[PDB]
Amino acid sequence: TVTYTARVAKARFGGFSKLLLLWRGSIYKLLWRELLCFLGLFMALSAAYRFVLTEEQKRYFEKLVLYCDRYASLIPVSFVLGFYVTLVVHRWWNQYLSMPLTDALMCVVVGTVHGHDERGRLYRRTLMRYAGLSGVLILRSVSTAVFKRFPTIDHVVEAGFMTREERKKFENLNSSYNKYWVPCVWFCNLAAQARREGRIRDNGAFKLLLEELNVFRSKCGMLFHYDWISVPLVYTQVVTIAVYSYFLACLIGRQFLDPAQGYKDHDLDLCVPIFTLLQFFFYAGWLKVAEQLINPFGEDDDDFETNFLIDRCFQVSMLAVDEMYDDLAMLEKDLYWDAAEARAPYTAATAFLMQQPSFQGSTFDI
Amino acid sequence: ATSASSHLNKGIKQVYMALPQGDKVQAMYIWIDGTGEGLRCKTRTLDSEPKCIEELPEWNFDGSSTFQSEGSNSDMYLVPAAMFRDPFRKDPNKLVFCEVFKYNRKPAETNLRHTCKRIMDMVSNQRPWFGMEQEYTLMGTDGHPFGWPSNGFPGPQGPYYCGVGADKAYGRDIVEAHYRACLYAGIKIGGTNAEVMPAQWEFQIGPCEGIDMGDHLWVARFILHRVCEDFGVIATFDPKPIPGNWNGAGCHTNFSTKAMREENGLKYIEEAIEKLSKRHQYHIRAYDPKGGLDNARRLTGFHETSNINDFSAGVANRGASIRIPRTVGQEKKGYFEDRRPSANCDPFAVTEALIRTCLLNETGDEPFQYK
Ligand SMILES: [Ca+2]
Ligand SMILES: [Cl-]
Ligand SMILES: [Mn+2]
Ligand SMILES: [Mn+2]
Repeated sequence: TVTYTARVAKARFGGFSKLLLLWRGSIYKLLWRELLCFLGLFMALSAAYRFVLTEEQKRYFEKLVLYCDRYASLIPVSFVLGFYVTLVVHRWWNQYLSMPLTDALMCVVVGTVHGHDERGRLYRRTLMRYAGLSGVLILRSVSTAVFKRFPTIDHVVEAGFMTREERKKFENLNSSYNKYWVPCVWFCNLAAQARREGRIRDNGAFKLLLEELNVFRSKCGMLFHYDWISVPLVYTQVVTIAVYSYFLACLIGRQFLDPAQGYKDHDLDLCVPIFTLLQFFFYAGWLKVAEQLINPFGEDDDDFETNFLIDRCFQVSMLAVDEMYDDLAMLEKDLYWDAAEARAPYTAATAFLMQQPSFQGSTFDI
Repeated sequence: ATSASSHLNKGIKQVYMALPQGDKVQAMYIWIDGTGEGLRCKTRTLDSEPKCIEELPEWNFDGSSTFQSEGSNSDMYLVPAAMFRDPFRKDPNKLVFCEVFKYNRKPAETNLRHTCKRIMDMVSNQRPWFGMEQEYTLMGTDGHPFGWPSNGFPGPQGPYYCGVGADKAYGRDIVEAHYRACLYAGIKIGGTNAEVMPAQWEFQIGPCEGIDMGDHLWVARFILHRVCEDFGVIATFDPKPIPGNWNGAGCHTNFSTKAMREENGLKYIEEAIEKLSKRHQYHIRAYDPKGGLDNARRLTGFHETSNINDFSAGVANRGASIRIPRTVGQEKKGYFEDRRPSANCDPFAVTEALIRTCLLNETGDEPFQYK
């Protein structure tokens, strides 16, 4: 992922303009090869027209240039691009929201699975490790970077996510389908065992744990669904054909004709179609947005950082359920115990922007 | 008079039993001692709930303390045979009924299940079904029946059979607790009634297939003893607890095969009974833990019993050795009831004798070897 929200915190004079100077995850890094290809074909065709072609053939070539320029439609391709890219962006954001995150699970576990002893600590750590393991399994199924990090289940075992005995139980299961759901079933069994053993004190807490487990598992299933069910291939081919047809039309129809013929709208030759190159940037980059977001778990610069999320979730969940279990500072009175109003101070840098009348409603200025 | 243990505050025990026990599981190992009629038990802690009987470890005990061995090699071995849920400790704790083996892994003298299982496996295709009506008498710790006047007798028999009211049924609390405890444990208990003798009761076990009859009845007996121990009274299976015009306790055994249950199965019922007609003495010896002396006090032919010395069979004959139920006669199929076995009989001995005589066509005064 390429984060630039710090740069665009305000609508400045040169806000979006300086974003064109970035390289990592930029339009240039995605297009420059197609840009050089389009420029190469355009320059080769222009050179052939200027030198190689006969005078007789040049009249036919320029008539074909006029014909190809008449059918260069830039408006209709904008519709198919807008709709297709909007669908791809919707899928991309929903895919990000489906990342297996264990924050809800860690909060429930640390608040419901009890015991300062070795067994309670084993319960909490193993409950969160099961969710981490199912996250790792689904992500290595869907993400190329995680797969290269965990090429085999042996890599998962050496990483500490799954144990030797859990590995034997995992491989002995007779199923031809992806087994990312297995640690979730293990989580359900372990939660039921903890409730039976009294580690979970109340019936509500067990229900809350299974509700939060099914939310986590549904996110894993949703990542599998997005991975399996692509954007329909026919629609992707339609947008690609529209864009490539328009650019093939622009390659010939926008060729610089000899001004000596005096054809209208073609009485100039700048030997570089800079406005056609700007249109190429526009439409080719608009397609490149979808081409980068269509599978957001690849190795694009703007693709999701799945390995970082795995590491963060594992470390934070272990910290929260093990070192932070029932480890609280003693209850004491805050700065505003005796104060009628509870208001924090402002720094010298924020006071002169703040201290303004508080909004009470639209109807109170009558 | 109830025992000193029954006078300890039950409230207190409950408070301890309400504690969550955690990850450890209790297994109570139950076995038959050297009298062939007494049950012994002890408990071990397991790391986890066993999923089946196969997960339970073998255990051991001192046979010299159970009338089962003497001298140096008195260590005996317990091999789990049937598992049940523990009604005294609740899930996930278990009752483990075990076979007993000597130090050299030979079956113990009161281990009748070892041979009984082999016989049942031989006739497995015929699918023998059993049912036993276990009669028992509740007694105070003084050896007098529960509820009876001190050193005296209640009114004559007549109102007590299936009776209700404080003057008709004695110790129904024990009967209700036992019935529930058996249902919770997974015992195939079919019903209960108050018997003709006051403080005498009965529970039905079955239908059970093959070796399951002995396991279910023995564990049902154990639960009754353990339930009676809680109330501070004694359950006796003595075939004649009180001399005179007071009913004996029997264990009436119902028997049927796949052939007898099928349409026109009465012909196979009659064939089995005429085979039983020729082996009355062999069955009387097997139907009692001490060779038929206890059942001599019960089988007098007077109180709805038959004569121990004479065999008789008939349809709807309460006084016969073997009874064909009236409905079974009408439907021409079903089961027949052997009314000979004593209340303190070993079900492994009873079921094995019925299969040997009726299904394996065994004859003579000794059981066949290897068949
Ligand atoms: Ca991508
Ligand atoms: Cl014990
Ligand atoms: Mn009866
Ligand atoms: Mn009967």
